[PDB]
Amino acid sequence: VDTCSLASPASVCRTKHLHLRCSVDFTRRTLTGTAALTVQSQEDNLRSLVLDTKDLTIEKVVINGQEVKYALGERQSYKGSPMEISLPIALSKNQEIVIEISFETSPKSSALQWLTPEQTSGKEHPYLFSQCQAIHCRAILPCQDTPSVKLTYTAEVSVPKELVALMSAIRDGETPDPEDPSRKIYKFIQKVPIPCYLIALVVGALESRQIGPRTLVWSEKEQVEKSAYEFSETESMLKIAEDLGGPYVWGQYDLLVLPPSFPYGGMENPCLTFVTPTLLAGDKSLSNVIAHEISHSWTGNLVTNKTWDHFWLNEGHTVYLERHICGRLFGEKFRHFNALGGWGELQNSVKTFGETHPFTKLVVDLTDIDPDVAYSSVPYEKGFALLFYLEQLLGGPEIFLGFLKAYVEKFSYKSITTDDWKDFLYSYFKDKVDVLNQVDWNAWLYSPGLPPIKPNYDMTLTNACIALSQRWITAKEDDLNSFNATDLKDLSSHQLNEFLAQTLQRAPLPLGHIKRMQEVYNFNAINNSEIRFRWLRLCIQSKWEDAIPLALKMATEQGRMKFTRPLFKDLAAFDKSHDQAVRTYQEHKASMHPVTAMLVGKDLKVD
Ligand SMILES: [Yb+3]
Ligand SMILES: [Yb+3]
Ligand SMILES: [Yb+3]
Ligand SMILES: [Yb+3]
Ligand SMILES: [Yb+3]
Ligand SMILES: [Yb+3]
Ligand SMILES: [Zn+2]
Repeated sequence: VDTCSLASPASVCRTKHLHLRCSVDFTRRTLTGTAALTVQSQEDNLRSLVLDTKDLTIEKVVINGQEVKYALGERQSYKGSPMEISLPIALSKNQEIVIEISFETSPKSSALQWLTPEQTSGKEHPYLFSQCQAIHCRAILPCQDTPSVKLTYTAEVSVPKELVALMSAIRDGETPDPEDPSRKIYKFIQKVPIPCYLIALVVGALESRQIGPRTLVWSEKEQVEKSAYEFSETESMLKIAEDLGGPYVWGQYDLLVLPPSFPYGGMENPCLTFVTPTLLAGDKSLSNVIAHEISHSWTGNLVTNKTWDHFWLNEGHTVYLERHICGRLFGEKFRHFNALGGWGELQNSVKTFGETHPFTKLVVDLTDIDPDVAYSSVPYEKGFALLFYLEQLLGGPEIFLGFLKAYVEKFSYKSITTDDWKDFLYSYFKDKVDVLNQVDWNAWLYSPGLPPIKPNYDMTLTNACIALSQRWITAKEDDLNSFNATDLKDLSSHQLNEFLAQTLQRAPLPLGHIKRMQEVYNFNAINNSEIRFRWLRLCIQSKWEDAIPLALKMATEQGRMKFTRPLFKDLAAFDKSHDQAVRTYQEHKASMHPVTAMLVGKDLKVD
């Protein structure tokens, strides 16, 4: 059973299809319409069922032309309120009915952010975007809000005609709204069965540019040109991924480049990947995020975690695939560079939560825990570390990629657990059961902290990063004028980034060191969001007062949680900026993304 869901489980009934008819109301900040759910009974004599909801207003439920009885339980925090629906007649096993629920979302739906015109690039129009992973789809529409159920869907969305609607689906046309001359209806169809967390909607002043045979980039006009360039390697990445995982089954692969308050680096919404505009470095160096989202078209979207306890299946395999894409593009030495950097990130998150903290476990029991609170890089990097370790244990990347593709085929269109994965691992590698049996599975899977064994990493591209970092860390005052802009001359931006990551792990540095570093390297002027992020953290943790406005500015002028949360935490920990940080959070809170606002509030202990 999915302990994050209050709905009837898949053993009871299964949603097979959703038809959403809705209208996006910017004045009231509500989605209004009808969710028609085709539900199939898995049990004899089924007379009722329960759906997840969250701050939804139910207008009426209709099954076969007649309204039926329903009730809503008490709100269980982030889990929302269970909705019990009495069926007009009892269903046999495998029998299907269509349940048509009329509803309105609340303006505070945790799935949605409503932007005023001033919160956009163009400043003339409002903007709406959704984000359902993990369990926010219930805040959009009634559903079995669990990844253990997969459904196709169709949608018709009415919006002000000056705007554009897009969804995680194939575009299926547009018409004027028959009921409203100032609106348009955009139609969508998703023919591949998906978990409902992959449902997504955006509505705004969007423009499109074609950058591949199956890829348009969508954004506000201000960001389109930069985006087309930044993500120009998307189709090449797509093709590599198809080599690694088998055919792309989803048809289109479009990119949506959101406004700055989008909470994630990317979200793998099918047919339409969402991405932060903070990826726009100007040199494509952050496009590994694109590789990542692309990889999810197999690991996650095709093979899906059955519950969020097994989220590492989604993220670990995807990062594994992601780094293989980067490796094929730029070389095995680079794959190792990124992999080693991943381990560095794992070190960090483990130090942040603490080595006994439950959230550093690979498999986590999320019964009474908000997935948003448990979210971290642990499932990504401990997950990857496990797979990278197995690769080396079992004969190398060629052999382990054989397993990956077999795994994807085996479980395509299915929802699985960590046990299903490991069972298949053993079945695939049945000839090496004796090596597999030497693995500390219980430590790897269920113990907190760093994993029991570190993989082997090629150091070639990381050495120059380490050397420069160690020079700065061991440098005394009379060494400072020995640093020179020429230190950076033969370093890629990745290497710059890794140098800053290495140095940050040893923060703080003396104020004098930090001030010299700005003098000779001028990271203040760097556009790269990752680099600027680590630099500003280094500055704030080194107590440089001058950096406070820049840090506050980055934390608030964009909203990627990866950046906004640690910057706010760093600012709150620095006495000179503490009250300023908390004050800035509270002035911006109402205009922040709902999830981000919640996490930062918790991070700063503002209640
Ligand atoms: Yb039953
Ligand atoms: Yb029966
Ligand atoms: Yb304003
Ligand atoms: Yb069509
Ligand atoms: Yb098993
Ligand atoms: Yb010296
Ligand atoms: Zn991912």
